[PDB]
Amino acid sequence: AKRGRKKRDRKHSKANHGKRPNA
Amino acid sequence: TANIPNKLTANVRTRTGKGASRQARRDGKVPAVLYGHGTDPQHLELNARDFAAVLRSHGTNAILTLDIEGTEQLALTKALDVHPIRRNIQHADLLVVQRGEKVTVEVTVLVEGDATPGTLVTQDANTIEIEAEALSIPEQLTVSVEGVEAGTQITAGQISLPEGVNLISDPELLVVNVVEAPSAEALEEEGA
Amino acid sequence: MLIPRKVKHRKQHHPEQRGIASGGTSVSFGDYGIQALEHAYITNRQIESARIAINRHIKRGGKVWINIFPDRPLTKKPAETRMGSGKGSPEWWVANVKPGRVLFELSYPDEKTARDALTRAIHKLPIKARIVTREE
Amino acid sequence: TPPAAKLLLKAAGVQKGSGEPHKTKVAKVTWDQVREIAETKKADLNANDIDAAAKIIAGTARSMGITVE
Amino acid sequence: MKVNPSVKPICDKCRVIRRHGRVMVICSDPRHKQRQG
RNA sequence: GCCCCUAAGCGUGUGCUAAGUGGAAAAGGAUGUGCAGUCGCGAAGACAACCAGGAGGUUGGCUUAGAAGCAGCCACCCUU
Ligand SMILES: [Mg+2]
Ligand SMILES: [Mg+2]
Ligand SMILES: [Mg+2]
Ligand SMILES: [Mg+2]
Ligand SMILES: [Mg+2]
Ligand SMILES: [Mg+2]
Ligand SMILES: [Mg+2]
Ligand SMILES: [Mg+2]
Ligand SMILES: [Mg+2]
Ligand SMILES: [Zn+2]
Repeated sequence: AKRGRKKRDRKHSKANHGKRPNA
Repeated sequence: TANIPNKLTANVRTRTGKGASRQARRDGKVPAVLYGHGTDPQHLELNARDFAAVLRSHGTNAILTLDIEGTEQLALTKALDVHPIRRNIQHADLLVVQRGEKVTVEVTVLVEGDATPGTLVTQDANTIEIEAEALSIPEQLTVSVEGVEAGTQITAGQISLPEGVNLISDPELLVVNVVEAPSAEALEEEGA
Repeated sequence: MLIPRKVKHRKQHHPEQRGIASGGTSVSFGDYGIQALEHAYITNRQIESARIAINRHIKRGGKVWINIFPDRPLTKKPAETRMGSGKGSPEWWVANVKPGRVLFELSYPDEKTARDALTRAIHKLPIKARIVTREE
Repeated sequence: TPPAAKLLLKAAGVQKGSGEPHKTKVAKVTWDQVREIAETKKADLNANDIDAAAKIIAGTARSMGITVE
Repeated sequence: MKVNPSVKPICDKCRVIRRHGRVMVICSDPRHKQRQG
């Protein structure tokens, strides 16, 4: 489902620098 | 047969190592070493376009006259590092040669001719090892299969060499094997 | 299907899909070949599929070499099993394919039919691949 | 004028030709017999000389697997 | 009309065109008429 | 981060994108457009269009009910 995908993709923001807790 | 040297501008490298080399390739230059019987390795950059064009025109074993700080040096392309994916030349080994010097070189064997109609020609050696003069290196040796029937086995000893050219590879090497064309039944068994 | 006659170790760690192929990066038997551009485990079933596609297209009068042999076992646990209780039994045989590796080679008199045949094979493979020649 | 292939058949003495033109040689036909076919086909050929007309007939012999010598 | 991700000219009279942002094959043979989608 | 919500640039110079792409996705399909590089043909008239010729042995052998350039298999010659 889209929830997982959207949550992980937000790590690719400028502020996260490509990483985020729980992927 | 006599080949004329192809002129390439070359400059001595200021810096060596992977950082310098990667920058040179990014600016369109190929790093090279020049080494010789004179035992005096020089570190050079060549223009990538010009060097590639020479190799396209005259093959892997082209004879070059290098212009190093205004001094002309005769050199032969000894070896090329080609990236498996990008197909770009990463590096060149150049051997200094004086005219009339014997050099051992590997040349490309081309196959020409219409085999008998039920025949498939299989080439087992891309290359043969040859002794020749620096300027007499043939850019390609051609073997003709125009008539041979199934079962024939052209060997390295059976290939025409120009005058001056000597065979260093042993004569028993198969260059061309001619076989009767596989049936559909044999294609289905092969590799099953 | 290509299977090894025997293996010393029937349960193996997965082959590592890292690095560019250092060996088998040129066409050595035929005049045309398929060169991998991506990492994959190519199974024996994919190899069979691809080889038969090439055979059907050329019909006869050509030779196909398979430069890759699937001798690496991959295991599988029985279906609907919880985690644990030992490693699964071997199920698939794969070749560890790296970019630059030449997978198939073909000799054929006609270039147009040869290229089409190799294209038919590429559509059977899990990876992206290009046709390469013996020439520079 | 009769078919050149059938003239080759009657000149070679065989009732059916090869199913594999190259892999077989049903029979052999002298250039003299080929020239006679050329002369009797002269009303039906583009050629100027009988030599060229015979070469035309020899092309038919090739396509049906008859040796010409 | 064929509607498929892949659209290919099926015969030498098939012409590939782009129309309203879709790749299409138009042909005189109405079987070969196809649209990307 | 700097159009307004919302502190600070509807900043300056040179380009690219027409998809609201930017502001999710594969194998694969594709005369989208830009930049760079190999190679072909062309003022001895090329590429497109239009006028005319495109043929004779011959329905090339084999297979078949049949197979005449155009199920299939082998060969793919010669002449004006
Ligand atoms: Mg899912
Ligand atoms: Mg190795
Ligand atoms: Mg404000
Ligand atoms: Mg800004
Ligand atoms: Mg403004
Ligand atoms: Mg602005
Ligand atoms: Mg602007
Ligand atoms: Mg969007
Ligand atoms: Mg996408
Ligand atoms: Zn059509």
